[PDB]
Amino acid sequence: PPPVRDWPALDLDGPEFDPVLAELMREGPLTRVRLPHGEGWAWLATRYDDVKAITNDPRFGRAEVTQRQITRLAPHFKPRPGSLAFADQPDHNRLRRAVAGAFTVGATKRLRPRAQEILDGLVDGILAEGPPADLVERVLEPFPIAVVSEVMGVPAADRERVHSWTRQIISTSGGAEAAERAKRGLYGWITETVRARAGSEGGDVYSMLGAAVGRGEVGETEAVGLAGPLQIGGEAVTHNVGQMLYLLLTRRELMARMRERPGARGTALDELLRWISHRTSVGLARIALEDVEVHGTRIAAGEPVYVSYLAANRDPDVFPDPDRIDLDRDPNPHLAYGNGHHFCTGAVLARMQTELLVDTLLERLPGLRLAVPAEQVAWRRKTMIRGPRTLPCTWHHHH
Amino acid sequence: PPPVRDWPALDLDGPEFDPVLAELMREGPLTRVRLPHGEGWAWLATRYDDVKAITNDPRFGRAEVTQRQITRLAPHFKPRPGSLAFADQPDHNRLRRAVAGAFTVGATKRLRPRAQEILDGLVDGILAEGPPADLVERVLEPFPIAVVSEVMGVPAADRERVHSWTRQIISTSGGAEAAERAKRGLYGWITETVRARAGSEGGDVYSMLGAAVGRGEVGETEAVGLAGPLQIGGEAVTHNVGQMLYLLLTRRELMARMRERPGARGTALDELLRWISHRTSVGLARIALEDVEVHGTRIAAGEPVYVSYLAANRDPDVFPDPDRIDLDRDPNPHLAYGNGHHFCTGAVLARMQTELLVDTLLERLPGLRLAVPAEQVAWRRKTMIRGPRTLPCTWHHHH
Ligand code: HEM
Ligand code: HEM
Ligand SMILES: Oc1cc(O)c2c(O)cc(O)c(O)c2c1
Ligand SMILES: Oc1cc(O)c2c(O)cc(O)c(O)c2c1
Ligand SMILES: Oc1cc(O)c2c(O)cc(O)c(O)c2c1
Ligand SMILES: Oc1cc(O)c2c(O)cc(O)c(O)c2c1
Repeated sequence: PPPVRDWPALDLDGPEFDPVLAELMREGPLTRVRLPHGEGWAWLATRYDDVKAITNDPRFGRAEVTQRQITRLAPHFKPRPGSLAFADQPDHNRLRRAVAGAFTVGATKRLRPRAQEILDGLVDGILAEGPPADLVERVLEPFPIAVVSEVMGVPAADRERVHSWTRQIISTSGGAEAAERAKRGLYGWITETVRARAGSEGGDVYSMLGAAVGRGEVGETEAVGLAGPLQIGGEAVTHNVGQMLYLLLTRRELMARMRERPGARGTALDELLRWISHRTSVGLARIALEDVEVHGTRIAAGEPVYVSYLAANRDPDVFPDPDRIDLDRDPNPHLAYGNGHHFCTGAVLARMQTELLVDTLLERLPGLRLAVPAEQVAWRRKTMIRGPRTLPCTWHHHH
Repeated sequence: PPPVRDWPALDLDGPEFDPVLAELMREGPLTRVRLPHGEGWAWLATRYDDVKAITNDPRFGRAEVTQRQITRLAPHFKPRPGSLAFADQPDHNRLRRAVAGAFTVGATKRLRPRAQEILDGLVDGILAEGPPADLVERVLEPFPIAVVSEVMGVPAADRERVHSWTRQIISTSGGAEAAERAKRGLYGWITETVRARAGSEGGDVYSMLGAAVGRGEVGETEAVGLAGPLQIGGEAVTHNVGQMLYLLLTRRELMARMRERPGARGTALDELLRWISHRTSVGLARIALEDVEVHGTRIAAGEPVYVSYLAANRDPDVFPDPDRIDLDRDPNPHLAYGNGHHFCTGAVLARMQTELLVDTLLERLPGLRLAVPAEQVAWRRKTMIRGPRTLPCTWHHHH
């Protein structure tokens, strides 16, 4: 049994891969780690095959972590009822039916036109005002909030409120209770809205979920836990796309490539998803229910195991020159959105948003580039999801 | 003619009546003043009868002011086309018809129910969080803007954007170049919104304006000047009511009076409007069109003339014991909203908003009191409209 490994929190002002995670990947296909909080240590799969396996083997459960105190990254751990993250079959499957409808390819394709309009409105704004604009605050943050509020079914009279609440994405940590405050309201709002819509025939989430509730498909107690994440999910697109524009803005070569292929940015966008370190460490562990051996390691039942999709995505035996950014990279089977039934509920929704963002920004902000040195862009700290806090930009205007 | 009097802008942290305006009021009915900017001096009428007459006489025009550089309180003066303020018959009339229908008594009543729910939501918020709350930022600031964006007809997904921009009201000012930024965005949005809605039946201001534009009744170029003031006109409510409450929170007698007369606060709200010095100095002057003589004084054609509704409102001959906040006051024909064709377009809307705030706040926040000593409440400086910048309050919460 390899020694336990201390794994601190990252303090790097950039997209660089975690130096301490680089270590463990070299230590062996399975390691034991001690995160900033919680008690004890946990296993960590680092290899692609191992990662893809664990994540899809019924032998490991998520439900059992709620009932414990496995070492984690977050200081606090209070799992809500109904969260897809900690639901196992047949529960994970049940809860999913009350919301997955509005997250399908077809529902995303149906949503695309409206989304493009919202994005274009935010773009008109920065364009009317003139050249110096913080893209994060003016486009990356609000755009995802707005599109998702469409998917969720947020009523008109409450667009501003839910927008403002959700805008508790924080500048980084601009408030401990100041964020609990926003969640407090939002969650009171959601529980109510689900009560209303007891049995409405709506394709939007807040109706489907409502109906399912008033029909015992998913009675209350599971509302917030099921809808909270989705309603707040947009923030994930804000950071990730934030990282992509940063790379584009500081690596002129990539920007070039991206501008040269309108209509064929697919592989480039997938190469960015693979390379970028979306999370700071590892989260959402799994519990080894009935004693198992992983890649030659013995994992006794009851012991927690973390998987690193970031590490997996740099698997030498799966992605040659894994550290190099390709953009044209062949099939590219990255695990950015996870693997299994816990696969990202918003994978497709998030991908369509990323596309509009990259396409609209390159089309409508010519001469786009950092308004200040890269070194001046601060990065989020003490957060699960990595990303730039701002992205000051300039672009051509008038002589 | 009387000597030219220098009337500086003043820094008064409280609702006190402008002292220099007090000196000017006893110096006689028609004095001459020199405001901080512009060129030369201007006539100033202080008597009720003179103020009402001058304000209703066709021999005084507003348009001509747009061509001159009359002494003024504002550092820069750049009148926009389509402005009711500076439009004379028939333009003023033509402009008003295109938007006035949304500010009628009947329209306000129809709006009332919805305004109440908006206010109740904001109040739910502070009640949920607990006592310490700055009434200005949490209620008086957002309430007016929200109701006015309903009256104006802002989408919903755009509301959050309009408000953010509209906040070019800030606190005294957060920046000049920044203010001319927020409106660069807001006025671009207004222009575009109006262009769309070319053919619209809508009751909205934007919609009605767009139909008038398309019909060439008040075509483009005039849109921003006409709608701009209305879209941002809500702050007038934010600051006037801020003064009302400040008086209630610092003068027990007043508070007890208002709390003991629910359903009959009518004369008390009017007395506040009369007493409260809503703006600093005087603002929109008129040009003498055909040489006139007022209250004995001869004003040569071409000379500018300012009137003071605040001074008119303290006329001993019309309001015995003028400086005493009486309430219960008989007719009380105060001119807080001006008089004549330029009468406040939003008089009724503002009044309805004021009735809801006072009523809802007194009812929903039992024991409402300042959380800090009065002297800690800071006041707006270098600003046309007067008012408290914040109102930290507390109220009965728990055992
Ligand atoms: C491109 C940005 C995004 C990335 C990279 C991403 C990535 C991921 C990953 C890796 C997981 C699985 C974690 C695990 O099980 O260990 C996940 C789960 C999830 N994501 Fe995302 N996500 C993104 C955007 C979103 C958005 C916009 C939403 C909401 C509309 C969302 C909702 C969810 C939910 C609800 C889960 C839990 C699924 C379950 O376990 O049943 N994600 N995401
Ligand atoms: C209780 C708060 C308010 C007070 C005390 C007030 C007072 C006044 C006064 C005294 C005038 C005349 C200025 C002059 O000619 O010297 C005026 C004009 C005007 N006000 Fe207000 N107002 C208030 C709220 C509002 C609101 C909320 C709006 C927007 C819906 C608004 C829109 C206007 C417009 C457009 C004019 C110019 C009218 C014209 O010349 O045709 N006001 N107001
Ligand atoms: O709706 C929530 C979302 C979260 O991310 C939460 C969290 O991270 C920690 C908690 O203690 C919570 O209670 C959380 C609640
Ligand atoms: O509701 C969640 C959405 C996500 O995208 C998550 C994620 O990407 C990684 C996690 O460890 C999570 O716990 C996530 C939870
Ligand atoms: O609310 C305002 C918006 C403007 O664009 C203004 C302006 O351009 C010139 C003025 O003198 C103003 O007083 C203006 C006031
Ligand atoms: O265009 C204006 C709108 C207002 O609400 C005004 C006001 O409230 C007070 C004034 O002295 C004004 O001069 C005002 C002018």
